[PDB]
Order: sequence, then structure tokens, then C-alpha cells
Amino acid sequence: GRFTVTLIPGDGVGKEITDSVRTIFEAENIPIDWETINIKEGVYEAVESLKRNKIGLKGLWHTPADQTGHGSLNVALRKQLDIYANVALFKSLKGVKTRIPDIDLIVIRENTEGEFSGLEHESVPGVVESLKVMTRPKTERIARFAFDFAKKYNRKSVTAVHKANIMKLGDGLFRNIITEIGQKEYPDIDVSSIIVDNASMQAVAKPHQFDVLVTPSMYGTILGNIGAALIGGPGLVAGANFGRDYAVFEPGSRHVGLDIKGQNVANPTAMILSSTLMLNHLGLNEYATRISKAVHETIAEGKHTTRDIGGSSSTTDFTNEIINKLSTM
Amino acid sequence: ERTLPKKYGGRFTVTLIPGDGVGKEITDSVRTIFEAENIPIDWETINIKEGVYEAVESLKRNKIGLKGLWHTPADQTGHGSLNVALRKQLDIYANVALFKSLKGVKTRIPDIDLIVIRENTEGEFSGLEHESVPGVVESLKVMTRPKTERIARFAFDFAKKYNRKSVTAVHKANIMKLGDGLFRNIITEIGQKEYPDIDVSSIIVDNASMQAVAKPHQFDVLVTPSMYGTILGNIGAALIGGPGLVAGANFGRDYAVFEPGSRHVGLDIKGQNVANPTAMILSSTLMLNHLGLNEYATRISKAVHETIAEGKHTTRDIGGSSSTTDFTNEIINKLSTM
Amino acid sequence: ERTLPKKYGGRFTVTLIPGDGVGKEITDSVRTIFEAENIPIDWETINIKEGVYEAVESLKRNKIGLKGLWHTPADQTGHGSLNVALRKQLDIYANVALFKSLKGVKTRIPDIDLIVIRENTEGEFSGLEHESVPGVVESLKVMTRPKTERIARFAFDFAKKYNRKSVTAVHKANIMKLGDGLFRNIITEIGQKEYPDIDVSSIIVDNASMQAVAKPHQFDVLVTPSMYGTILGNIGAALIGGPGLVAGANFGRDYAVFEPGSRHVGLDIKGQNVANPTAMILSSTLMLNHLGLNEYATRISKAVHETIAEGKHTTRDIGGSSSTTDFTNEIINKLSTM
Amino acid sequence: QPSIGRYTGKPNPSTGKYTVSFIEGDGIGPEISKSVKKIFSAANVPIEWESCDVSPIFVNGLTTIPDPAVQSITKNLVALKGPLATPHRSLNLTLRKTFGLFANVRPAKSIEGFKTTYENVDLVLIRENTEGEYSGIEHIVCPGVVQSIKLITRDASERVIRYAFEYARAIGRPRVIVVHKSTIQRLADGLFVNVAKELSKEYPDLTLETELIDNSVLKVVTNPSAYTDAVSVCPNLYGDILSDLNSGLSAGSLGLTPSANIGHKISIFEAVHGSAPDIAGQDKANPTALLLSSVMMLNHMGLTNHADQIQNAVLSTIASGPENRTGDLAGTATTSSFTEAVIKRL
Ligand SMILES: Nc1ncnc2c1ncn2[C@@H]1O[C@H](COP(=O)(O)O)[C@@H](O)[C@H]1O
Ligand SMILES: Nc1ncnc2c1ncn2[C@@H]1O[C@H](COP(=O)(O)O)[C@@H](O)[C@H]1O
Ligand SMILES: Nc1ncnc2c1ncn2[C@@H]1O[C@H](COP(=O)(O)O)[C@@H](O)[C@H]1O
Repeated sequence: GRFTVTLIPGDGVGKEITDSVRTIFEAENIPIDWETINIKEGVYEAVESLKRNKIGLKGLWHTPADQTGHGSLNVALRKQLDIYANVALFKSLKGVKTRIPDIDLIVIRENTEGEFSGLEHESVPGVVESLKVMTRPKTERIARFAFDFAKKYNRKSVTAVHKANIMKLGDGLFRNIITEIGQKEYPDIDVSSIIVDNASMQAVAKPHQFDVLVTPSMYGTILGNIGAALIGGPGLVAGANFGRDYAVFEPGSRHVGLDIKGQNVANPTAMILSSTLMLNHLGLNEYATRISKAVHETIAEGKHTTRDIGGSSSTTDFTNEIINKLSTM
Repeated sequence: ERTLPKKYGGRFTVTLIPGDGVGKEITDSVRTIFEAENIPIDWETINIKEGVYEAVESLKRNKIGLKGLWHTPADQTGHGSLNVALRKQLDIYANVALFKSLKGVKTRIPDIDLIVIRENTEGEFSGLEHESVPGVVESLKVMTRPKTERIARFAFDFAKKYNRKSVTAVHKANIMKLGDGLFRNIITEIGQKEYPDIDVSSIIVDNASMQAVAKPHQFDVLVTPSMYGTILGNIGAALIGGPGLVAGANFGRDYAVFEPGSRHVGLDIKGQNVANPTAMILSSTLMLNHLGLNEYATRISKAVHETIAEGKHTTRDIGGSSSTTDFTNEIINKLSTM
Repeated sequence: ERTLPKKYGGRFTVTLIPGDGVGKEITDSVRTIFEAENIPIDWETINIKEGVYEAVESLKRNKIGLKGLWHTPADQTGHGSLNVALRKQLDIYANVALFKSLKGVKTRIPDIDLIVIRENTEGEFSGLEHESVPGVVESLKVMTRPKTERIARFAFDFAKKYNRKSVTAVHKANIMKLGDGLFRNIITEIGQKEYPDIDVSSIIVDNASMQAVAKPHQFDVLVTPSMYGTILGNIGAALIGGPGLVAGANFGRDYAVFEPGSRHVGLDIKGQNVANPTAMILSSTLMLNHLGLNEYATRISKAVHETIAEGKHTTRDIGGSSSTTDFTNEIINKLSTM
Repeated sequence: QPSIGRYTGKPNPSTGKYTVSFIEGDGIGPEISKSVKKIFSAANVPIEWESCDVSPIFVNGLTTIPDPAVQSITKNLVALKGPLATPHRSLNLTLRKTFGLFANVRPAKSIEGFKTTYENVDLVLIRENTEGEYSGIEHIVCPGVVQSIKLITRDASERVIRYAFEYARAIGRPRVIVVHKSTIQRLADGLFVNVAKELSKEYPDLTLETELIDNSVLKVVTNPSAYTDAVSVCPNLYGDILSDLNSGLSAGSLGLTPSANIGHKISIFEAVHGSAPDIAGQDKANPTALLLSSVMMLNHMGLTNHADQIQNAVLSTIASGPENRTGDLAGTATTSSFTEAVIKRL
């Protein structure tokens, strides 16, 4: 009866935001045991762990921008487990002031390919080429995942974001394969395309027109952050990563919060909500349905909410309001 | 690998087709036992006159399915099986029915274990017929070497995989010398030059029917064309207790659909919660073994096997007084203590 | 069987592509020897800037072809091989060149018998290149496991079929560790777990080039990517006398095109009737053996073999003074008395 | 004005005026165009219009641009094009390649008297329009495998990043932000960033910051004003997206957005909206877009006083009062009435 899930706190507010979940978990006496790991190339041990347990819950690691820096190792984790599908959930929350309200859109991105393929070289000094790979197999895969996902969660529309008018082969292939296999399979769903730049403009100005968006690695980071802002911030976004065999759940917004590490100011809504996603996954979800209502009501209920939403409470206090509301359900 | 069964981070997505009659109840029994065992599968479930399309289309995505039986009209303007439509359109050409008697069940001849493999897409199920002049009707029965070599090998492969020693071809080749002749030859022919370790033999369908009812222990595996399989099937169904105890599965090259091995709709007792889900559950376990789970399968089969062996609390048709609901819960109960 | 070679009541229909340079003359030599031997094949013969389409389309009908070489520009607005175009578009991925010395020919190192198998569609022949900024050019060389496993097996299969004991992979894996590395591995890798009876080894292309020129008898069969095969090929061509003595053939799954193994156009001596058809004829015999004739092949090869061994009456480049015309007729003559 | 794309003035000695190529373009182009010619006339701009046609030839299958227009535009070192249709080699592309245009300047500022969801948005972005993701280089490496190649060079980067420092200086913004993703594009984006960091030093009045698109998009949408002292420089793709995004924030579409395409000695100033073929002739178009590009042009030429005149007053101010405005901004006015209503406060 006891799952053994992998826990990777990671850098920045990672350590605090994970703890929030632990506390809410043992306070709800959820039958899961954390195997928890900490780390330069022991990204090996994260992989190896997840390969045993199959399921994980993680924050974000930090990534250098300097030349002798190590390289994502957030992507390393995904590539090495072929957790190829990222899902981010941008649904606005009741107790949060946002410029455009009542917004509900999903962004599915491919994790292992595209501009995240990390192939680059310098031919002669001062001239650099970064190669962006796009392959039919990896693309058919994500395409079906997206539609399957849209069908499973009764989403009516799926839109492919691309730049196929300029990168006619790369993004072209992507746009075709998606629309192509949304027509001869999944005919019940509305497939369409949109050019990444124009998509970016509609997203900021008129987001309600979008339902599900499928994108290559890059465009997903971009539309992702638009969506993150649209609903309040990176602290409200649940996320999950799927491969065929494994599943790793992380915040849908993908920010480390390095600056506020150890300050107990951080917001765990993101972590907790994607933590609920994980419960639904491994079948629990009585708990998930539960502890989501807890945080949803907590933040809707004015003060006692955390700094970035407009409150004055600390991570610690916000957590305890959830566990409190939870103790009376 | 866009050809394995739908799976996302450890979770299979299987097709569920409850279908007509006790279908809806008998499927539910499985759902309940499944979530109560927290099995990592998610049902994509479909309901339906020609949306037999949507069943096909679904199975083509997921590759795997679990279904009851649909109902079929006998009137002239009726629609046509669409149980067979499903199979023909997916070329799920091989049907396996498992007739193994169960401990807690009174049967006239006990300790019986035989398998009936039938071809699904051809034979008398080819559905070609016409009326030349009024009152004269011809039904054409097609038999082709390719479709026949296929089932022949499936049968032997199956017998080898599950350590079955004997394979017998049921036919009427003494009368339909070309049709059933071809069938009998191709089977025995390729059980001799491949699969030499297995005992191949023939038997005439009528005489087979007689031995089956009188002395069934002489049979191991039976390979038949569409019709003879329906007939020997029901003999076997009766021999072990009834249609509610028979696990079944259908195989094509790419897809697999699991259904009850006896093939009865139970229209009359729909919604009465009197029905017996042993059939559905047991073939449901067959599906688990298939998509590799089978720790669960080994598990939840022992559950139902012990449940029915253990006298009362068993369902109406086996000789008990419990409802589908109650029988299910005894399984989930026995299961919660394993 | 819409996949065997075009054949109508005993008569094959083969594709004939004379091509540029001595092509037209050297092909004719074969025609003449063919009708003079009354060989049951009919030429569908084609001539051509982008009608390399019509060559492909023809070969797709007939499956088999016999061709010379086309010419290829070196200028910037030139069209591009279209010898490779033919092969890439038919996925005729395997080139075989036969370097076996001939009795009546003065060569610096005698009694030499080695085969060079090269991959046709990939490597440095992938023809992917671009200029990033002015004056900086990148040519991309593709190497893929599938295309490489393919040629690897072809080579071993070939070596087994023609009782060749040794197969050596030529590479530059010490520098291009991924590209040529993959090639060297996949070859040795699948010469060890399949084809264990054959001696697999590697050799670095530059060092291979040196041994080939100095001590060629140490080699049996050589497998190479597109480039190294052109290089070792020409070494072998020289070793035995010249480009006019080398039989060649190209293989895919479905099609087969036979051409000279040395791959020179002879533009300079076009129409002079000085050219040597040994190459063309000998690879023409290879084609006969292929489409099963080969009584003829065994025949007309002995003809040319004896003709050239028998001193004068041989063609210019071997050391004779005869013309293509005269050499041909000696073959047809020797042939008329067999 | 920025040293990098410097206008070489010289008014035509026979007239007091400077020469500028027009390119009315098609669709609403003509009407939107003479709308500008009139407003320019009224303010006494030292400018005579030499309109030319960029309808493409096809020398060597590769689309070329007509000699008439080439000579005209290379001569007068400046041009002002309206929108044109989609006539075998992007028309806009062969336009940059034949005139050496390398930098897209895209401002997005809130408009007075037109309410959109985002407020106090005043944004400036310079985009590399030469290389990056948008070099023609892509390859089919085998059956189901494609490579699109992103090209980043110091030479191309240097001269954009310069124009950005120099433009930031020319409009009195302290900060200049290099948008990048050195995180996973170490070499490519890394080079861009280093080139800015190295140039940083010979522009000590400006402060250089570096930001991941991650944050550049997150932060701008949460709060547009945090970049009202901006000027952001970035490689071709990030630029193409962020600029179309910025416009989405400022106006919700891009019928108000002006662009400037700076080349070494030439420079073209255009509106970024389409040809709006269905509203063409009926006098409903909205010159504001092109009109603001005119201002951009004025400043680039040195005619500060006129630019500030036509912008600070006029249009910007006449777009206040719904009797003015156009159909696209709730207004009721025509292209006709907008132009005279403008010239009044001109
Ligand atoms: N736990 C958190 N709660 C709220 N906001 C966060 C959290 N972590 C990160 N952020 C925001 O995301 C940004 C971090 O992005 P970066 O600069 O890429 O590290 C900061 O500006 C924070 O405002
Ligand atoms: N799922 C089932 N399990 C056991 N027996 C059944 C089931 N469905 C129908 N039957 C029996 O079979 C008879 C009707 O069969 P059918 O041919 O399906 O209508 C009824 O008298 C039932 O007793
Ligand atoms: N039929 C032939 N027999 C022998 N050598 C030939 C023949 N045709 C061409 N050559 C030689 O190959 C060279 C032409 O090849 P290439 O350099 O590709 O034009 C010439 O220098 C000739 O000496």
C-alpha cells in the first residue's frame, strides 16, 4: 500500500516549496514515502532513482550562463528518461487579482528535441552555429500525447505553435505532423496552427481564444511564461512531465527563485498543485481532490495568503492554513 | 514504437466497450476490482448504430481493449453483427476461449481443461449471400490459404507458449472437400513441418461434437473455422458450468481485444444485478498478463477462483444467492488481505 | 511477383543506359556480343538533363539495368552527379567492384584478387553543404545506423556467398570518432554476432591506401563509406591494369544496376573506337549470372578472358593495337567455336 | 542620433528640401500614404517625395528588386514604405538583402484615449534581422531527420548591440537589456551576450543588464512599465516574437505599430500592419501606424523639431476625442477627417 516516490528539492526556493508538500502530506497521512536525493553530475542518481520508483516530484535546478557552466541538467534529467512531454496548467485562481480573468489554457511542449537539442559549434572564431533537430518519430509522439491528453480531459481545441513560414523544414514538419494526425485520428478535436510570434500577441491580448497549445521546446518556454504571468505568477502553475515509463512532476512555470532562498517568503501553490497532479496519477486522488480544494479555498479566502499573491503570510503560514482547512473537511 | 499499447508515465490507456445486456454491469465489476487494486490503467470507454467506427478508431489508438458483447438482430433489416465488424475491421483474426472447470462448481463431468481457437474473419462469417430468384438463397463461405495459414500458426504458437501437447483441427472436409479440406490440410500440413513437437490431428465437426459432450478429456486444443467454433464453444461453455465462467480473448497482429469466451449478451437479466462477472473478470486478467502486469493478474484471479470455490457468497447461476454486486465485493475483500 | 525482372515468354527486358564518353561505344560492344550469342534479352535503352527521371522510372519497371557512366560538371552551376542521383533514387545502396588481374596483362604486382564494397547513398556523398558567411563552407557528412547495418550485412552476405574469407572495414575513426566510428563498430559488431565464420577487421583509410599500393595481397574484401571506396577503388583499378578491366555492379533490395567497377567516362577518347570494353562486358556477364542465365556468362567471360591473355588483337590500353571494334569481334569469333 | 545607421543628409541643392523615396505600397497603402504627404506638407517638412515601385523582378529565378527603385533608394539614403501584398524569395527579405538593412527597431507605447487591457506600456526593442534562427540554412540529414541551423556571428551581433546602446542613449534610457538563453544555447546566445558585455565598456553612461527570454516575457506581461527605461536587444527569433508580443500588450493588435529597418547607410521606415484589401478605397484605414514611422524617420534624419511636432502634438493628441479616431479605435472619423483633424493641432 505504500508508494515510494522520488523527491528532488533542487535549487532556490526548491527546498522550502518541497517541504510545504511533505508537511501537507504527512498531516494528511498519505501512504507515500519519499526517496529524496541531493547533488554536479549526480544527476545520474536522480535518473537511477526515478528508474526504480518510476515517479518523482521535483523543483527546479539552477543553470549557469557562463561558458564553462555544466548545462541544464533539468533537461538532462528529461532526455535521459525520455520524459518527452511537458504539461503546464494555466488556470486562474479565485482569490487572485489578474488583468484578464477567468482564463484556462494548457501548454504542451516537447522536452528532448527542437532548440533544446543542444548541438552547437564554432566553425571559425566568431561564427557560431546552433543546430535545431526535428524528427518525425519524436514529433508524432508528442502530437499524439497532446491529442490523447485533450481527449482525456475533455479539451475541445488543440493548436500547433510554429514558425513554419521561415523554417519551412523544421517547424514545417512539426506543423504538418500535428495537423496531419489530428485529422485522420482524433477527428473530434479541433486542430489548428498559429505562428509563434502572432500566438504570443494573441496570448497577451486575447488569451481566451486558446485551449491547448502544442509547441517545440522553445516556443513552449515563451508561451509558458506568458501564461504564467496571465494568471498571477510562477507560483500558481502546476506542471508535469511524461515519458512512456516514467513521470516527473514539477512546477509548470520553471523558475528557481534563487534570490529568495531561505527567506520563507516563497509561494508553494505551484509545487502543491502539481503535487496533487501526481496523486491523481498514482491513483490516490481522493487526497488530490481534497488537498487541492484546500489550497484553492485558502487563497480565494483573502489574507493568510503568501506575499506574491498580495498577502503578507510566509510559506510556513500559508502551508498551515491548508493543513488547517484540511483538518476540517 | 507507435505500435505498443497506449502508455503514459506508467499508465496504460485501455479501451472499454461495455456493450449490450449484462455487459454494462459485468464491466463495472472489473472497474471496481481494478481501482480497488489501484491498477495503473485508465479506461477510454465508448458507447454506441454505426459508431462501431468509434470503437475501431479507439482500439487503433490504444491497441488494447476489454469488451462485453453487443446484441445482434435476426430480422431482415437488422444491422449485422458488429461484434464481427469490430474484429474484421481490426483483423483481430484469432479467438481464444478457455474452458477450464472451477473448484466450487457442480458440473456433470469434472476436471476439464480444453481450449478452442477459432478464426474470426472468414468461413461462414464471411457474410456473403444473395437471392438469385425469389425463394432461392445462396450463402457463400470463403476459405483462403493466407487467412488459414495464419490461424494455423497462431494455434500452434499458442499451444507451444502455454505448453499444450495436442492440437486438433475440426472440419467437415468429407463433404466440403475444397473448403474445409483446405483448412484441414493447411493445419496438419504446417503442424508437421513446423511445430513437430506438437500432436496434430483432425476430427469431423459432428463427431467432435459428440465426443465433446460425452468424453471431453480427450481434447486439448481445438482449431476451427468461424462456425464450428461457436458450436464447440458452447459445448465447452456448458461443460464447465455456463457462459459466466469462460474467459476469452481476440488477437490480431497489432491489436488485442479481450471479451468473454462464451459470447452471450444476457439481455433478459439486464439491470437486475443477478449476473455473473467471473467471465469478464477472468478474461480481464488475461488482458493484464498481456500488457505485462500479471502480478495483479496472478493476484485477482486467485481471488475470484477462491471466492467461488468457497461455497456461498457466489452468484446465482453457479448455485449461490449473491448478486453481482456482492460477488464483486467478496473478491475485493479477499483481495484486501493477500 | 510484380517484383522480379521484366520477362515475357523467356525474354528479359533490361534497361540500357550508355551514358557519356566511351559509354556509347563500350555498351555497343556488349549489344553485339549479345545478339551474336542470341541471348534472350531485349534492351530498353534511354538517353538524356533531368530525365535521370526516365532512367529511374525505367529501372523501376524492368528492375535490372546495364549502364556506363554519365559525366559530372565541376563548376558551381553544374547539375550534380546524377550517377549518384540514379542510385539514391532507387536506393541501390551497395557498390561492388571486382579487382582481379587478368592473364595477358602486364602489371607491377601480379596475381591479385580483391573486392571493394562501398555504400552509395550516404557518407560524403550525402551532398549536404552550405556557406554560412562568405568564404566559409561546411559540407555535412551523414552516417546512420540503419544504412550502415544494411551495407555491413550486404558485405558479409556477399563474402559468404562467394566464399571470401576476410572482410575489412576502412575508416578514419581515430579522427571522426562519431561518424567513421559508428561505421567501424557496426561492421565489426555484426561480423562477430552474425557471420562468425568470416574474419572481420578494421584499417585506417590512409594506412589502407599505403598497404593497397605496396602489399595488396593482404586484402580480401573491403567495406567502405562512399569516399574511401572511390579512393581504394582507383588504387585497385590501377593495380590490375586500368579502368577498362574492372567489372562492377550496384545492388538495392529491389533493383540491380550493372556498371563498370572503375567509374571513368573516357570523355577524351569518345568516338575514336580506341576504347576497351572489357570492363563493360565483364560486368555485363555479372548481370547474366544475376538474372540466372550464366551459361552464357560462364561462356562469354571465358571468351574475353582468353582473348586478352592471347597476346595481340587486344585493345590499346592493355598494350595491343586493336580497336574496340576489332577486340569485340575476336570475342564473338572465339565464342563461335566453343 | 545613433552613430551606427547615420543619415547622410544633403538637401537637394536646387530645392530647400531633402529627397525621400515613398513606396506607397498597395491596399490601404495609397490612402494611408497621401494622408502622410498632406500632414507633412502642412508642417513645412524639408522633404520632397520620390515615390517608387518595388514590384519584384526575377533575375535568375531569385527575386530581385527593380532598378528604378534601387537607384532611387540608394540615392536618397532613406525611404518610407507602406504595406504591400504577397506577390519567390520573401519580398521583405530581398528588400533587406539588397539595402543592407540589419536592425529592426520596434517601439510599443500605449495610446492616449484608446483603452486596452495593459497600461503604461512604453517599450523599445531592437532586433537582429540578418542571421540567427532565420538564416536560410536547413538540411535533411536523413529520411525523417531535419536540421535548422541558427547562425550567430560577432560581426552581425556587434553592430546591432551598438545601435542599441547608441539608440538607448539617443532617447535617454539608462538601461539596456540583452535578451538571451545562454542557459541552453551556450555558444550561440553566449556569443551574443559576451559581445554586449564587451561593448558595454565603451558606453559607460548606459547600464547593461542580461535577461533570459524566460523572464523578459514573464516580467513584461506581469508589468509592462518595468521596461519603460528599456531598449532590449536580442537575436532574430526572440526579437520577432517579443516585438509582436510587445505590440499585443500596447494595443492588442499591431495596427498602431511602426517599425524602422536600419541599414548601414540606407534605412527604411514602414508600418507593420497588412494591406487590409477589404477596407481599401473606402477611406477607413488608419494612418497612425505609418505616420509614427514617419516620425521615427524624421528623428533618424535629424529633423527633431518636425518629428516632435508631428508626434507630441497632432496624431498622438488628435487621437483624443472619439469624433476623431478611426473605426479601429471605436472612433467615427474617416482617413480623410483624421488627416485634417490632425493638421489642425499640427
Ligand atoms: N516560490 C516562488 N514564489 C513566487 N515567485 C517566485 C518563486 N520562485 C520564483 N519566483 C519568481 O520568479 C522569478 C525567478 O526567475 P529567475 O530570475 O529566472 O530565477 C523571480 O522574479 C520571482 O518573482
Ligand atoms: N454474463 C453471464 N454469466 C453467466 N450466465 C449468463 C450470462 N449472461 C447470460 N447468461 C445465461 O444465459 C442465458 C441467456 O444467454 P444469451 O444467449 O446471452 O441471452 C440466460 O438464461 C442466463 O442464465
Ligand atoms: N574505356 C576506357 N578504358 C580505359 N580507360 C579509360 C576508358 N575511358 C576513360 N578512360 C580513362 O579514364 C580517364 C577519364 O576519366 P575522368 O577523369 O573521370 O574523365 C581518361 O584519362 C582515360 O585515360
